[PDB]
Amino acid sequence: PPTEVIQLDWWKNCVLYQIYPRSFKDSDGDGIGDLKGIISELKHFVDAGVDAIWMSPIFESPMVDFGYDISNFYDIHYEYGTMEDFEELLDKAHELGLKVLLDFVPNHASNESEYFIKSEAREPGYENFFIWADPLPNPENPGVRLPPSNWVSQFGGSAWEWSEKRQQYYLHQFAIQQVDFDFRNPAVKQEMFNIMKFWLDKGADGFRLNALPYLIEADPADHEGRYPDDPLSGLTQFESHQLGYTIPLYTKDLIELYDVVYEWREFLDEYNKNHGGDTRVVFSEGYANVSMTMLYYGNEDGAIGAHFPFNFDFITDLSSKSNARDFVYIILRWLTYMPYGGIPNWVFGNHDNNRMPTRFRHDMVDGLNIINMLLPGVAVTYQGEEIGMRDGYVSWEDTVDIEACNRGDPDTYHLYSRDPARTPYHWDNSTSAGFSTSTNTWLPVAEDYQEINLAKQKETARSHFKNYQALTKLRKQATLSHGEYDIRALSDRTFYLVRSLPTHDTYVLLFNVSERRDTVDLGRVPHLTLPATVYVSSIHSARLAGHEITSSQLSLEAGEALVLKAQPI
Amino acid sequence: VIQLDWWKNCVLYQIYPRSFKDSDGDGIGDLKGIISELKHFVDAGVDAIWMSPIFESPMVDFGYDISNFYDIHYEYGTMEDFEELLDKAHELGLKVLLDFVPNHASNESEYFIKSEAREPGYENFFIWADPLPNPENPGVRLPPSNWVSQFGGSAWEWSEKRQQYYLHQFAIQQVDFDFRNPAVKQEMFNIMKFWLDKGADGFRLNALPYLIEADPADHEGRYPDDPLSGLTQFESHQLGYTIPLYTKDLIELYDVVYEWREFLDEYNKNHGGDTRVVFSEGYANVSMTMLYYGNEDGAIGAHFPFNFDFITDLSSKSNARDFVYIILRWLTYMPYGGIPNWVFGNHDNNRMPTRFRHDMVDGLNIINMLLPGVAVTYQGEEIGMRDGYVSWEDTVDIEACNRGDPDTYHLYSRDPARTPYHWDNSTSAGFSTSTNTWLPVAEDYQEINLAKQKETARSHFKNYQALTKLRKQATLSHGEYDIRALSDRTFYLVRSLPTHDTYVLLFNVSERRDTVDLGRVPHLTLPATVYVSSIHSARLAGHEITSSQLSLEAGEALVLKAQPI
Ligand SMILES: OC[C@H]1O[C@@](CO)(O[C@H]2O[C@H](CO)[C@@H](O)[C@H](O)[C@H]2O)[C@@H](O)[C@@H]1O
Ligand SMILES: OC[C@H]1O[C@@](CO)(O[C@H]2O[C@H](CO)[C@@H](O)[C@H](O)[C@H]2O)[C@@H](O)[C@@H]1O
Ligand SMILES: [Ca+2]
Ligand SMILES: [Ca+2]
Ligand SMILES: [Mg+2]
Ligand SMILES: [Mg+2]
Ligand SMILES: [Mg+2]
Ligand SMILES: [Mg+2]
Repeated sequence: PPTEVIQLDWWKNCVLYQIYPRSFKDSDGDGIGDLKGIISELKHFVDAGVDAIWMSPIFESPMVDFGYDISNFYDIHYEYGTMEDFEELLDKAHELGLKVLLDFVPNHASNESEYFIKSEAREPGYENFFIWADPLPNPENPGVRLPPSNWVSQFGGSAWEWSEKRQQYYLHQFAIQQVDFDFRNPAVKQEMFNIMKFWLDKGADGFRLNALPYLIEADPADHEGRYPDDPLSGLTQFESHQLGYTIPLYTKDLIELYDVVYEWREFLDEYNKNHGGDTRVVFSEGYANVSMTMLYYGNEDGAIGAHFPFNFDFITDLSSKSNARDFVYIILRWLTYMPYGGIPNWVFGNHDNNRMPTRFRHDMVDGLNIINMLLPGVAVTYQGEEIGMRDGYVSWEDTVDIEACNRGDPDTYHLYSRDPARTPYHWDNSTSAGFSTSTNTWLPVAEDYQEINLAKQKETARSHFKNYQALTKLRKQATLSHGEYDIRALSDRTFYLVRSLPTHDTYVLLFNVSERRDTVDLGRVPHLTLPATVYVSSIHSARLAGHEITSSQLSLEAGEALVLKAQPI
Repeated sequence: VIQLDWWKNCVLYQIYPRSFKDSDGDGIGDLKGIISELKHFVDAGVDAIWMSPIFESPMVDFGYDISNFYDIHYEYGTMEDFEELLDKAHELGLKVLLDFVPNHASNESEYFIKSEAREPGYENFFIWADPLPNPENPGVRLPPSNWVSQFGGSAWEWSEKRQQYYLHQFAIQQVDFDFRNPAVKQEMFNIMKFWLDKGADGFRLNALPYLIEADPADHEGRYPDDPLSGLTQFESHQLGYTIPLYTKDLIELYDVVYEWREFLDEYNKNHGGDTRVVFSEGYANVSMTMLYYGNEDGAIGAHFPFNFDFITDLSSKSNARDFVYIILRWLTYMPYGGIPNWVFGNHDNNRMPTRFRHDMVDGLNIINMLLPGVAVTYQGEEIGMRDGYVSWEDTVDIEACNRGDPDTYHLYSRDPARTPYHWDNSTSAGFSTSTNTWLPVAEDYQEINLAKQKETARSHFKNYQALTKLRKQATLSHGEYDIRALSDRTFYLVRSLPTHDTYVLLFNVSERRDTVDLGRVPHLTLPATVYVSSIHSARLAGHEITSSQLSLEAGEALVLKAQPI
């Protein structure tokens, strides 16, 4: 008979959906998505088979970086709604069985925060809240003010801004208006516990931890009392105001940042012990090399950090230039490097990167969602991947991403702009794809909404959405929660992923990631006994769900993906 | 289990002839030298040897600059010595491969002299191109393109006699054949046929990424500039200044290799006996490297391209997860049916124990022998030879002479990995009766020599013998593999095969002690017996491992023999 299995803790195999609240659902016609919008479509997550939602920032913000510049970490941004709307969202989401995670932005605060206003004024308790530094002594040319170091902002220009009021530079690794906290300040670290405790006390199930690689910079005590220059990249194409001019040796991935993360986890473990109910969790966001990335989980010496760091490998290391061997070899990187008992996770997109079908190909949407849902651990979905949304066209004139406005111009803005991945969600074929009742939206609705929208995918017989639902349904099967995984390339074109578990059904992904047809021998696929049944097929496959596979020779079209259901091992 | 063709699980040993054995006290290794020590391969459990170049050569690049592709270099001996070498090697059961250098000929070859003098049917044997006019001094002729030699400076050298530039991707004295000339491609089959007729069991194919460069026909009759790297540490004469877009890894090169395999398959069909093979040498990204095996349109190339990952991607800086991740690369990218191979060193790179650590020699030789497929050994790895010190004054490597100076030569020189083989503690470590060796003998030959290792109870060489012997087992020739990191410090590699003994490598690649749970290792039941251990291990061959908790010291490697799955 099929063996009994114990249910995993929710966070070990959740489908996690990232909401970009500004682009999800406008409830009031201002062209701006809001909490009442999210509340009205919470049923969408149940329908989709999502377990957990994480929202991009909803806290009081001047919106310079659309929420990542927070002026009050304890209240809701007025365009999105009120604290009461937030409490209603949690209550309704929890009533539906969903978990809700918030975007925690610990690195930096708005220059409109009381933190920064108090700090610029050298108020007791706040004077050393941020990184304040003197001009670099300029004995040659003493009438010329030099910044503390050559450090470059992620958004272009110096990371140092002169304060006329304080007569000192402050550090901003992001926008001039995003001021870096001093994470060597015990008062700063205590304020971070206070912010997390507040939202946990409201009933948040956890947090996405933003931009952790930038937390800590070089102590001038270690550099003869100056901020040390970052080494030069030596790349001819970058001048001193351009991101790439430096290698961030003193400004990114400092070992001390991880001690802050392990302190957060210690705080969270204590909170969970003292509140019970379902485990509250932290997922860390940082782009770094595999070694620095795995230190977020914990270290050799027994430190425990984030429940997991996000795996951005499907954003940074795979694309439409990748073959089946590339896919397998990148999937193996997380599984080879992850610490013993670490929980794997998979991310195909977010609000900072081109949409999944734009980075890959429109014909690859189903295969990519299948990989996400069938790999062991946690599937992460970015708003619109469940319906195969493409980047929207955004003109220079409609561009509002500070990164593009700062680093770019009319000819180069598209190199930097994150706006094409933030265009409003495609609910239906109504005005503005049902995002808003208005033709005025904060970013232009993508031109293809008549072809790519949720309502159409629910009506039509075969759709990206229906495939999404069938895969999130399959994750409730013991073979996907508890089963072994085997992954290998059959050719440069096609790989398999097999989930198997004695006495339970076997499930096999076959994915042709290439631009050409491929014929493979299913005899090489471990645990695949024929005949087998198509469980899911890409929307243009020759095979419909229910199709029986009887021959060992299988021809796949470019982009074609199948999930087969086979008799138990 | 069906017996494999010899090349599919051979131990292949690269001999550097100039540094192997001097039989005639001139400080220069020779064929009589190799003949005198053929029994060493049988003693070591080597199946096949491949020799670096032994053909007539001005020695500017110590034999990769060939003046006559059809006769032996006088310092190494005669055609008669070579025929005796094949004879005695075949008598001892050994296969013998030759270093084939198709990319280029010595400027002192008849091919070049004839080509340069424009002799009919040789005009287009090499790449000849016109100068460009000069912006900033009209009198100073500019080369056809910005292309950079692998040995530094322009890849274009002006011929006073021909009034044209010729292409050299290597030394000025190494002249790149035109592989779009069907007479050049015929001459290659003529050379391979000659040596195969002599009884060679195949070839190592030199420098294949550089075979073909952009046709000026495709660029409005000019040689297109390679793109600039835009790295400020490289000036216009230094390797790195360019990205070799038009000078390396051109898709056309692979068609030449598939033509060579077609020719060799025909040769093997018409002559029978044991399969004659080609193994290709090319440093390239993994995807371009896999095209040497063949392509998905059904082309068949080299029996294998060399896997250089333990040279290029792993070092003393690597942890156990890096070891596993890099070993997975070949096995993930290799075409179905392909034979995996593992290279730890060669005459172009720092020796295995210098690139890693002296306390990792046994573990690295275990990896080589226990992974599926072909173990490749470079002269000296069987006794753990370290790089020898070679002063600027003693440096003879044209790469170091051309790219380097007294302060920098050590960044470029391949001479430290070419110092004479350490046979014993006699004069010049038994390489020569002469104290004058073409390169200085490493200072540590009294501590590291084959005679010392044959007579001590535990040694690198005795470990090497124990591992080559293990490869006879079905578990290694035909078994599955499982590889995973237990920590940042320790990994395992398990070979298993139903009803045959299980063999487990545990390797601490770190500088610190590590305790691992052996219950995490698949297919491993305890008690298990130590088959091989690092010479510094507390555990001896025969020792029983009984606890599931195992402390491995820095660099410690155990091979366990455990019950069959
Ligand atoms: O291009 C965005 C830049 O910042 C990162 C850092 O991890 O993204 C996060 O943090 C920024 C500042 O708070 C936000 O602008 C961004 O939206 C957020 O996810 C990376 O994506 C990248 O390096
Ligand atoms: O540093 C040597 C340089 O050339 C390579 C090319 O594969 O090595 C082979 O070809 C050279 C020219 O014939 C020889 O000098 C060398 O000995 C030979 O093995 C690489 O090692 C490297 O790119
Ligand atoms: Ca910071
Ligand atoms: Ca060439
Ligand atoms: Mg609104
Ligand atoms: Mg970007
Ligand atoms: Mg001699
Ligand atoms: Mg070199």
